[PDB]
Amino acid sequence: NYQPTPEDRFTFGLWTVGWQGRDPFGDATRRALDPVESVRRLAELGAHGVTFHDDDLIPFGSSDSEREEHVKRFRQALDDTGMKVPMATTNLFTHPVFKDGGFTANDRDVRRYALRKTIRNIDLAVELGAETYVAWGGREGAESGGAKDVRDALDRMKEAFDLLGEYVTSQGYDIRFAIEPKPNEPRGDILLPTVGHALAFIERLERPELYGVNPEVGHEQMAGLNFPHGIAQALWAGKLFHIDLNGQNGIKYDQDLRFGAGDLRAAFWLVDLLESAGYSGPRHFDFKPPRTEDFDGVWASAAGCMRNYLILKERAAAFRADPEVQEALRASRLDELARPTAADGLQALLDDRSAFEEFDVDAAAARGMAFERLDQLAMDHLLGAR
Amino acid sequence: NYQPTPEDRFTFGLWTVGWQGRDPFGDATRRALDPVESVRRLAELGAHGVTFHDDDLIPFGSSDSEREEHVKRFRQALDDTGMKVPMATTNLFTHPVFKDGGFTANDRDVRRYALRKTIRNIDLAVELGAETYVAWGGREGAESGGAKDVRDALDRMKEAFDLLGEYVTSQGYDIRFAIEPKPNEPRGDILLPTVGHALAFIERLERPELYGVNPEVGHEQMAGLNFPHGIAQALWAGKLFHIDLNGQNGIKYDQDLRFGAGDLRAAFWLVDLLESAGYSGPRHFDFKPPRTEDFDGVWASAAGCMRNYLILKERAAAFRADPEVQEALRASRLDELARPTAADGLQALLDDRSAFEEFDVDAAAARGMAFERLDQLAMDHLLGAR
Amino acid sequence: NYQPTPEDRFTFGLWTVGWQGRDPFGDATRRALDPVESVRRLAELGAHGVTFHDDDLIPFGSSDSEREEHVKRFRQALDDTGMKVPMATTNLFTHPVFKDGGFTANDRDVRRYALRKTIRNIDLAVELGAETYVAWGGREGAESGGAKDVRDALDRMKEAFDLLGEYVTSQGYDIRFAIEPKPNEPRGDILLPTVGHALAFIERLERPELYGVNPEVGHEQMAGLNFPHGIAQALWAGKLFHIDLNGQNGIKYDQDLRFGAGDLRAAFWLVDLLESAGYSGPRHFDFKPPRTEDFDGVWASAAGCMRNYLILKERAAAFRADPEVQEALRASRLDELARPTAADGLQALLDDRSAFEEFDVDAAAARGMAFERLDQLAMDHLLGAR
Amino acid sequence: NYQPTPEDRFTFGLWTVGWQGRDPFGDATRRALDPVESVRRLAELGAHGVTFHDDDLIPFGSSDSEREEHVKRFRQALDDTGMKVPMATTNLFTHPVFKDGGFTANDRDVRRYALRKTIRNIDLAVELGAETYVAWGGREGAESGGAKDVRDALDRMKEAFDLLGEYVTSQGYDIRFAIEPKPNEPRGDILLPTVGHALAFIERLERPELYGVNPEVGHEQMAGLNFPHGIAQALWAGKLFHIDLNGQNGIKYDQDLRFGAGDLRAAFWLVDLLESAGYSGPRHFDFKPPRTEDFDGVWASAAGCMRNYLILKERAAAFRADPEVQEALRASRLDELARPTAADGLQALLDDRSAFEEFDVDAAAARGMAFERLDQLAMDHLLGAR
Ligand SMILES: [Co+2]
Ligand SMILES: [Co+2]
Ligand SMILES: [Co+2]
Ligand SMILES: [Co+2]
Ligand SMILES: [Co+2]
Ligand SMILES: [Co+2]
Ligand SMILES: [Co+2]
Ligand SMILES: [Co+2]
Repeated sequence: NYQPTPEDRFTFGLWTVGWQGRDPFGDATRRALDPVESVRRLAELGAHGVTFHDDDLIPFGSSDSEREEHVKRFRQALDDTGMKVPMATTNLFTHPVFKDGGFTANDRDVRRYALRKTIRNIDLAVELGAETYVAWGGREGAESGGAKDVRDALDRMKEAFDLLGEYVTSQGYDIRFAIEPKPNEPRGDILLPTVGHALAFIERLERPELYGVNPEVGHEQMAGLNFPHGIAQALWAGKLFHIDLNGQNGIKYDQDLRFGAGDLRAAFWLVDLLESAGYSGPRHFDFKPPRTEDFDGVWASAAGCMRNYLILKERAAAFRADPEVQEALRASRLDELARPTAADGLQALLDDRSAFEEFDVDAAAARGMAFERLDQLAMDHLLGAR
Repeated sequence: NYQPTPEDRFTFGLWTVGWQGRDPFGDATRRALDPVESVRRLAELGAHGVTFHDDDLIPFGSSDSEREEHVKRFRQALDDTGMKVPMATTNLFTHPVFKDGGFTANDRDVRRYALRKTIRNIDLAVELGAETYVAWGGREGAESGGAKDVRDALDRMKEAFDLLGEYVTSQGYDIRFAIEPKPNEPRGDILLPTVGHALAFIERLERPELYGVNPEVGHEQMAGLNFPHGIAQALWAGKLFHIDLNGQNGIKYDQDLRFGAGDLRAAFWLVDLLESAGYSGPRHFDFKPPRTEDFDGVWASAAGCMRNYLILKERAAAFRADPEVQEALRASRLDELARPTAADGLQALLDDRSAFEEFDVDAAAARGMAFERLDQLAMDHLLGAR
Repeated sequence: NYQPTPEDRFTFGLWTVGWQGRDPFGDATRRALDPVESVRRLAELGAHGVTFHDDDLIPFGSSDSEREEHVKRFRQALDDTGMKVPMATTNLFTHPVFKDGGFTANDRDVRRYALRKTIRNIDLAVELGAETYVAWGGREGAESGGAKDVRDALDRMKEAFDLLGEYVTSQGYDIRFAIEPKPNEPRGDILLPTVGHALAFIERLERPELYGVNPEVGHEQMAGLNFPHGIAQALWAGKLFHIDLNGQNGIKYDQDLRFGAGDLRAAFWLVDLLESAGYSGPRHFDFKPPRTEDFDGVWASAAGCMRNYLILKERAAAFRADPEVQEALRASRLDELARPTAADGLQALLDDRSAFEEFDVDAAAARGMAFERLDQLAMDHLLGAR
Repeated sequence: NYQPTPEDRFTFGLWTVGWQGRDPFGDATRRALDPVESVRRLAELGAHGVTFHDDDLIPFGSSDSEREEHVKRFRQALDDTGMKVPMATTNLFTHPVFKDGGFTANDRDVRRYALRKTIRNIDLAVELGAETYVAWGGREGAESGGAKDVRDALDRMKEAFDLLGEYVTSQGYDIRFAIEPKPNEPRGDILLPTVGHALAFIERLERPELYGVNPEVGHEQMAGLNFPHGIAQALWAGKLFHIDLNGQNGIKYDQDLRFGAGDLRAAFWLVDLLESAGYSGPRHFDFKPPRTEDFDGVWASAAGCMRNYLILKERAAAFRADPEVQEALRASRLDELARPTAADGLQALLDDRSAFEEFDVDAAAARGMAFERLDQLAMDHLLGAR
């Protein structure tokens, strides 16, 4: 079962199924895919849409006539299949000119070029219907301490994002930005390394309402963080504008495994939170079919991303709907966690002897939280062992 | 040389040199220290002051007469030595009542008690002259996904911090709060796990100006992050209200080694940034003399925290003052990083053919950043090998 | 379903369900358990047996009459329940005398005492029927580089293990040793940090046949390693004498979560390998019910260790027995991996033009490994989604 | 000062200074270097020699006449400069045919080809005077659990190494093998992930004396391990046949920073151990000048590898020679660590009441180890702050 359809809003980057398998130690293992063929294959699997970097759709250095033809073929494939383009982004990391950054390159001419390259692709993104424009500053950072003054780099990164907000406002575009954190790789340390740092940075932009985050499962896990907890803080802040789904085994190079691989229980709690919270954005996969695979394995890996999301969605819904789980959640006081601490106000709390002088600390300490019984009901639901 | 004096503003927690050596697998290796003796010994070493949790100064469950006598003896030791108390904090983690949290415990009665316990110690902190009140929510978090809804927990954590801000405002106190992130330990994941998450959270409090961060070297390193980069983002945001200095070897349990141990080059770049930025707060050590040590080793370890800061301060100042380093920083375009990208404005950037149509991308890509020569001058300065 | 019975050979340490909840930052949350009560409760859950450190069964410093009474009560509980004692071990880590090690303490008198304490408990272990005697050198190591010369420490560690082998041989005992690696915690680095280092060390003991490894899920995961791969290398070497089962979330402090928690897919592949290989030793749990729990939560957490093993055993058996998986394993050439590379011999390989001069490297490179389809069949079996 | 000369035995791989800067997310930033030019530039810096993979010296797929000309030009550069070739190795990782491994590929034809490719380059290595032949099985491993049965893969890896030992013995060559562990990257988990696993594996080869390890600083640090401790265990086993020197910041992708970068104190203790132990092999750098650099930065980064080794060699020698350090080492009982525990024998230990019945455990526990004073003397020596 678990068959995706376009109504599930699953999307994939052209660069995901199109990854040719080159890595730090290895040459390509697959031929390049035409974006037209990836749109057709993904639609056959039940995807809703695709996303692109500028340079995935239009080879870098293309003439205007070449650009127009690449976009015309791609639009025909979208129209032939009903696929959408909800998100686009800029490649500010592959070309050697970006070796020290795009928006925070030490060279000022490079920073200006990075902005012009981004702006040209925002116009194209809006042409193709994108609602979200992602920015992953993979080259922003350093391998050594003297190379990059981070307060000056954050001043340049704020100027860049502010200028992009002024551009979209000036054009009357509805598109919003989603900043994608990553802690390292390819730079030794990347600026805005986690969801928290990106959220904090956005609050200092001139028009914060135009910007949110695009967290990626594997990126937060490369810092050993809890990805569902970081998504909860982004939702709490109203800033989950987009999300990248994949798998990662803890603290390593960015593996980009299919979604559901890597930390399976974290995938379960992530789906439980997105579905509980009513997240309505695309369920986007930023993954790489392993370079061991041929094209049949590429499409099997892409299909597995969607299948795993739909299995986990069913099991998380059954967990939350089970009367036995609902009783366990009240036994563990999840209902009390959702009640205000002191709606009575500060003076009432200060005058409340039950909160201090007559609080029986030992009786409260003795009360078990019952978290292990609750977690084994969660395990039983995930494994289909109820 | 490298002799600290009280003018260097070095401070230590009572619980640092007073740690008796109990760990997950081991009993105490040292007897308890009277706070009066730790104040006298630290002052002899050249410290400026000390800090405390409530329960380090006044044993938990003390009567009012016992509380008054503990505080009177401590005040006499401060007066005898000239030591200050710049910071205090609450212990919301040791007693079993806090096993699921203080401010975000699922039990509402526990959350109210945690607030009352904190408020009682804010009054004492102000009595003793503290300017900063730290909050390390070490028990806020979870070992399992169903135990803690993080959006509800952040709602409780905001209510708690807002009530503390209303209390200090109502009393006319000048004290400010500093939230201390940690990614895990003792909980499997701790809420507000990094400097970024704490900065983002503060922006949603009702009176954000009252709150900053108290980052700790080892805590950000437990997530594999670059501690100088996170301090730069806190400085950029105007939120470095306090800092905890120690050593850590990467991604492990919290080691709390003396400052300068663990990642030595990160200690160098940290001191370079604090001194360059003119940070004026205490240089506070939150460390543990290893449990292998006797009391002579406790004081040698405390002395080493201050010595290492002063050696690194000298070498970072010599690096920044060296004409050869200043020329290397211009060769690596650190001066251009500090210039605005587009003070000419968005329309001028859009009309600038030198930023796109006539930008020679290959000539810019060919220009080396000269970062390795700059970093080996930094290495040579740190090692005294110029 | 998934009800364990003593025939499943599940065992637990007294110190697991008996953990009182003390951690680096927290006091006990549960009262001490009498070993007699833990034997009765574990037997009711379907355990096969229990294991102990000397000091869990006989308080440190007990008189001979106290020792005899503790052992007599424990033996009565074993006889009343039918529980076994397959393994015992020494506590060479809690008492402050072991602050720098037992067998590799810098103090020679401490090393001799550690050996005498171990030998006294080997005699008791044999009295109680244990076949395996574990040694976890949690204090062997260092926080600083000058404190511990590791070649001298390995010379002391080999002398200690050789003397223990001479003792068991001299007594005619059948018991064998199992060395338990851990990479860090409580020492900053622990000697013999992984399964590989322990296996390599054993090959240099005088009677290597007497020693194997007791790997623990969470310990290898604290180094970011693949626990099933390390168990495969221990099985390949004939050295898996015992195993400790629990859960861990990657690279952190040792969490000791119940088995099946932490890395669930690694738990699946571990059970698949132990069952495929016909491992016949105890399935021992070295875990800690979280300190949030009361005693009801302790027994629920212990029950969950066994339940998760039995669910994973069923799903791994169904995976290996499924004709569709067997066809996928041949499509991925798992059958060819198990065939000798060159049973024809070196000269035949050198003379084989199909291995070099006429090997079509591009045709072989083009053949996909089909690993993603195989892994999604594994995912579907684990989740009960076939 | 700190000028290297060929007598310091510093060597570099052609692929180190020749790295063109391609990474998972980026195109080359530097042109290819002719090996003749790298030999000349490295000799000018004071290197002793160079090392190569087959495919660095002879492009893959070269004809015999092309092979002969590449080798003739390289030999002329060695003769012109006096540079040596102490080590060579095979590239069994770049070409797509090795996407699932060389020696442990699931495809048997690939395993046979990997052996033939290795054997052809052993002959060339011996022609050029190499004493050590490295094997880094970077493709041996898996991203998923069903793809690779590790006991079958270890059987194939032992067959491969045994056949290589039979080949060198049959030819009467003096060359020895050095197996290079790495825990992950490019495979999700690599087989023989650490020094310990490689040492353990070697003991099961048919002629173990022909094989040792080639540990790399950054590889063991990618598992969070202590690299000096792993080198000490390799020295203890008599198996340090070669070593790769570089820098790494903990648990991340393999950074290959210049030696002395990354964990500086670990670099200090490594040099102290190699020099103390009288290691006589090459001091080989396996590093990558960052892709931010031009060729001037490549040679500055290479020069910095050698400079940092020579600074650390001076400071470690001064530490060990300082009478104050020698007194601190006796205060910390490093002398007692080097004395046998029980040269009196097992029966004497059993009859020694001073080892048990009359051992004053509390007096021994009270004695501090004085490790912090010793470590701050080490810090002071490293920083030139005595
Ligand atoms: Co990624
Ligand atoms: Co992404
Ligand atoms: Co800490
Ligand atoms: Co702290
Ligand atoms: Co453990
Ligand atoms: Co264990
Ligand atoms: Co490397
Ligand atoms: Co290497």
